[PDB]
Amino acid sequence: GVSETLVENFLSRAALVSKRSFEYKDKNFFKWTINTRSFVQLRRKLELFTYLRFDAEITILTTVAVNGLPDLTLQAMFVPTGALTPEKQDSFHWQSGSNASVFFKISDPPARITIPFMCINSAYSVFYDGFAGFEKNGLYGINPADTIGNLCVRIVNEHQPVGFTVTVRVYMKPKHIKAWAPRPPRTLPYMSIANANYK
Amino acid sequence: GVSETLVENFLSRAALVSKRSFEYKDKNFFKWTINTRSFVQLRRKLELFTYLRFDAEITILTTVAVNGLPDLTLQAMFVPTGALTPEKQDSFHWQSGSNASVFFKISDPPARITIPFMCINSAYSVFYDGFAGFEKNGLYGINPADTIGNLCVRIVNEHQPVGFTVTVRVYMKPKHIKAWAPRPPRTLPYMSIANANYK
Amino acid sequence: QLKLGNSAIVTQENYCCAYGEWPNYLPPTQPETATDRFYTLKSVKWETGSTGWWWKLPDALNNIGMFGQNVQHHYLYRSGFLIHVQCNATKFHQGALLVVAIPEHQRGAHNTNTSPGFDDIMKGEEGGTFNHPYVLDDGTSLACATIFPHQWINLRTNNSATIVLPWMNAAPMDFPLRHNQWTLAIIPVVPLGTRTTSSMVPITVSIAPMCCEFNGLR
Amino acid sequence: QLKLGNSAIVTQENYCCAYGEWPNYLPPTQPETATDRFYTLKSVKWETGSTGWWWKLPDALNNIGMFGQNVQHHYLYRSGFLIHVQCNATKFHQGALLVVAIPEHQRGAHNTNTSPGFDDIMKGEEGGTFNHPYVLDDGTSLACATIFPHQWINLRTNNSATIVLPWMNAAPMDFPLRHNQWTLAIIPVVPLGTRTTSSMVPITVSIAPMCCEFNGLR
Amino acid sequence: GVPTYLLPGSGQFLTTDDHSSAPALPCFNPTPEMHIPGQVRNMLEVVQVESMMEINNTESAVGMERLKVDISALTDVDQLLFNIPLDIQLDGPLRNTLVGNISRYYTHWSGSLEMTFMFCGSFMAAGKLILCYTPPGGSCPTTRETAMLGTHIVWDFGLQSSVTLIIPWISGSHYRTNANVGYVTCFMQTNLIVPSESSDTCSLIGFIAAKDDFSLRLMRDSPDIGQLHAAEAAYQ
Amino acid sequence: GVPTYLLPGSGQFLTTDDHSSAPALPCFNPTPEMHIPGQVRNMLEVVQVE
Amino acid sequence: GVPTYLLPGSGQFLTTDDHSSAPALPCFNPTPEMHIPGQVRNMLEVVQVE
Amino acid sequence: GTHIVWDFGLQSSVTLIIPWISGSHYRTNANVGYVTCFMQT
Repeated sequence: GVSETLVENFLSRAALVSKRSFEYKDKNFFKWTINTRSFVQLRRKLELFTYLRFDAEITILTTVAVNGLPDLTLQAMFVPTGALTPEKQDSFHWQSGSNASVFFKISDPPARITIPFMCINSAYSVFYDGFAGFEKNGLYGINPADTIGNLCVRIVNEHQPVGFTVTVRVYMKPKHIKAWAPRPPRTLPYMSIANANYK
Repeated sequence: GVSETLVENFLSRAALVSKRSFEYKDKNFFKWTINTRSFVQLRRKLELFTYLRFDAEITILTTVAVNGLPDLTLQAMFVPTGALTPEKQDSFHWQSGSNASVFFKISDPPARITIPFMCINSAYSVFYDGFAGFEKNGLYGINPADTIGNLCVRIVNEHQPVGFTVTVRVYMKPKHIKAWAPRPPRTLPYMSIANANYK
Repeated sequence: QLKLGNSAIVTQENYCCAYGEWPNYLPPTQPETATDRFYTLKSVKWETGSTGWWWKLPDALNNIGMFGQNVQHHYLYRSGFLIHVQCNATKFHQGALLVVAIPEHQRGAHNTNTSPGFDDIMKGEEGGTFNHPYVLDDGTSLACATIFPHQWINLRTNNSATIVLPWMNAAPMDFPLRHNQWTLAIIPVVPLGTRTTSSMVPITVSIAPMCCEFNGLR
Repeated sequence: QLKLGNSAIVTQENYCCAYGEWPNYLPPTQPETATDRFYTLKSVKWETGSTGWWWKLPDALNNIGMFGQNVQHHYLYRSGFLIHVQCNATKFHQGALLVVAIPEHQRGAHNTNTSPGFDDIMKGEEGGTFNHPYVLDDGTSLACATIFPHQWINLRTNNSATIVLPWMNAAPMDFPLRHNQWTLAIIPVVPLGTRTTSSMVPITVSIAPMCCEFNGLR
Repeated sequence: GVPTYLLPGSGQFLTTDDHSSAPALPCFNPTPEMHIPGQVRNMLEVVQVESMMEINNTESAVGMERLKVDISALTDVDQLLFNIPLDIQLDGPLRNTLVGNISRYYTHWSGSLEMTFMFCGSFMAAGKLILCYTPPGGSCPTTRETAMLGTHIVWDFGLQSSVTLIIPWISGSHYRTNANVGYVTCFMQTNLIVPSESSDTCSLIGFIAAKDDFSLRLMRDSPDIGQLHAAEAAYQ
Repeated sequence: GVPTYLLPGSGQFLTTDDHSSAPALPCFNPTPEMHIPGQVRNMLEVVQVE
Repeated sequence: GVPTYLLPGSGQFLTTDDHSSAPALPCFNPTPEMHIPGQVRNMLEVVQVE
Repeated sequence: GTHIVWDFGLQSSVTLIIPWISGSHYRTNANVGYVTCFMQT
């Protein structure tokens, strides 16, 4: 039983990290800034450590419901750090080749991409005891190198005369987890996703 | 013909173990506490022995009928012993990563998971000549370690304007069956799934 | 002669190693001369119309002696048993006992949906009595009850039966106060009979816990 | 005696190599006798009702001496630390310090959603004070804070604690003016106590930057 | 071509699978692995680190008053100090420890614990305590003479101000809803003897670590956290 | 890639099949096999008892 | 046949993939590789020019 | 205590070894124990 307590076996678990329902007739898509700070259950597992080095295995699961279910084609373009995120459903950045788009359907098995380790440094600073900006307006606890990127998902199809809600569940499973410098488990509840405020 | 009488060949048979039709518009899902005591045909085969050690190979088979058949996405999250079971279709426990969810569709081939051997002890006490609770209110014949878990199945989709019944057939096929201490076959009919009362 | 510890039995008229397993220790304290002794139970008045008797183990020995102390003071137990049942009849009594040791004998009540309580299961030194011995009081069949370890006391042939029970659990150690592994079931298949008297042949049960282990002393 | 560079400490009453790592150089300029010296901070007045003190590193040493010059003139730094905390009490004071060195101690404000500013984090030579030391001012637990490198100053037993911090970063070199790797957190778990006076036991913190590297001189 | 057929369980997203998937950015070399100190390869290394118990399990103990037990002239000759119900699962003295927060991610825990009680009085302060490991099964000792019978160790505090108290094998969630797997009680043995300059009130810090045989399995979610401001800023 | 084609009998749930399927809880070590007395490997051993 | 099952990420067009696909005109021999001067194998060779 | 359940089929006689006593070592010799026999069946 000493092998289930491996940090590989402790953290590599495809937990839900993003869930947003967008209508179709953010305007009719959604972008999700890839952080581990979204849900309180995976965050407290990852706030057990200080430095993490993991490849995320993002599995985009798209459901659909009207108001016959249509068979759509979706795009799940991953906008990395530095590249620009789309502001519209039909913007030019969806056509950008150098971003890692993946084209899938609702009726397919869920799309699955392995986002690599994309920090500038050798590990993700889960807790950063510093400041990003070089002035005093820079936010605390935000490493400039911690940014995974942006997962931008739209419907490739044109406008259809049916109005229908598209709910997208994004499942992240960290891979090849190397973890450094364990921390105490956080006992008090969270107050924001940006910082470690307590009540 | 001495090989078909092997206990591996005698018990590894994907018999129906659960069948519940839930509506969609337990409230609009179903959980099934995984026991072998459900149907009288597989139970009498497994009450031939005292101690069983089997991996269950659960095959969730979902049909659908209205009142065009919609193409839904289902979840078949296995809640083990100790973890919490959902009480609603949209509860937080469906999003819990550490539970073994599997996401499948109606139009796919049936979802199939191999639940491992999950007793605390070295075999499942099919008949437990003891008491679970430490007071005299504890029930007889219920091993605290015999609990497989809970198979909780919902429809991942949001509300759809059609009203339709979803019938789910769960097929369990024990695997790697090691069986100890055979018993007489039960001749009198059952009276309850919890105990061995006779009439 | 069966002498274990201080209690001896000078038995005067054949082991059944139950499932072929001789009881050994766990590969904990090991009382080897304090508890390894024949806790001879009370002899049961076997008339003609007697249905049977059952002693769940170690429920039969939770109140008796050094093993009875080491149940109500320790927390877990690991111990095989050696049951010597002797049914001392003359050459004029007839009958047949299925002295069968049923592992995990989850009993069932008759004609109700309610499970049997603590009072209906954990009898102790007084033992139990089969309400319906044809179905072993668990809905099964007495006719197939020889699948368990058993010896026959056919009073034509023998008066005794010796069953050597191993540690029969999925767990390595278990509760003595809650769980009962075995069940010595003595069921008269062919009832007692003699014309001159409605006779009695008392059936002496002597249960020696072999290779006792214990843990958790309070 | 702890003599590094020109500053010496004649300490008169046990290393904790933090995460088992002795600080080495990067496999840049290397000031080996200019900065590798004990920048003894101001001793803190430890009363009974004191909650704790925290010194973020190298924020505590950005204004002090040759290391303070080489922060405000260079751009990157690579330097382990050697913190010698000494809490000079008599044989009549009682108490216990968790002298713990927390890497990447991202603090949290109490009862607001606003992040802590530059003023609430980058204190310097004056150091900080735990507003809620039971939760380390980051929502975690003091009870589990021994998962970090730490030594106990139990005034019954010892008055000193020596923690040898390595280079703790994902990056090979980082900002001294913006980023603070470690945080020397001294928290009195058992408070100070003596009946005759509401006494003070001043806690001297001496932080020697081991194996300084620097780059980017303007 | 290669004649194939789809099995049941095809096109399913099983969340606990381990399949090599297509990387989003191939031919992208990440930052190389630098030797960062203190790699945790195994969560048992987090658990085996000692961590303070909340051995003041009384009412109106707010914050850091839970981590210490005041002993003084108020404590009688053989009265009581604390009992520690060995319930990693339940809300007690072991809930907010490293052994009691990592093992709330895991259902079955099976191994030897290791308590450590550090005395935090003055150097002149002498006196005896009596630490009593109590197994699972019966009543908790209320008098000191009842505590004389089980496992235990009379602890004077002169030279040795710390006691390693090896709790034996437990196997944890093996008996039942984890109710009670025993106690560690401490009574006053003699009295607390401080001079006229030391404080009349001393204190005890209790640690707990798991030993190297501590095993853990069947991962679940922790019930500790549960319910954010600017939570939708990731979608903005 | 590997050029494949679906046979007849694809995507069927045949109840008597024996195919290795994806375990729900991998990297979960079950309770080890302890020597419980009286293992029945073969149902003829049940039948040959009188 | 060979018993297979579809993974997640099946039937997706990931734009950065590298899979050998069916050529539109097989058994068509292109123009052979002639030594044209100044092959750039690596974009750093473009950058290192002043 | 010490004892031995004695059926009477074949063995109609029981040697019962009383252990070491030392006799007039405890006190007027009052009571140095008993050998009791009850009915079993």
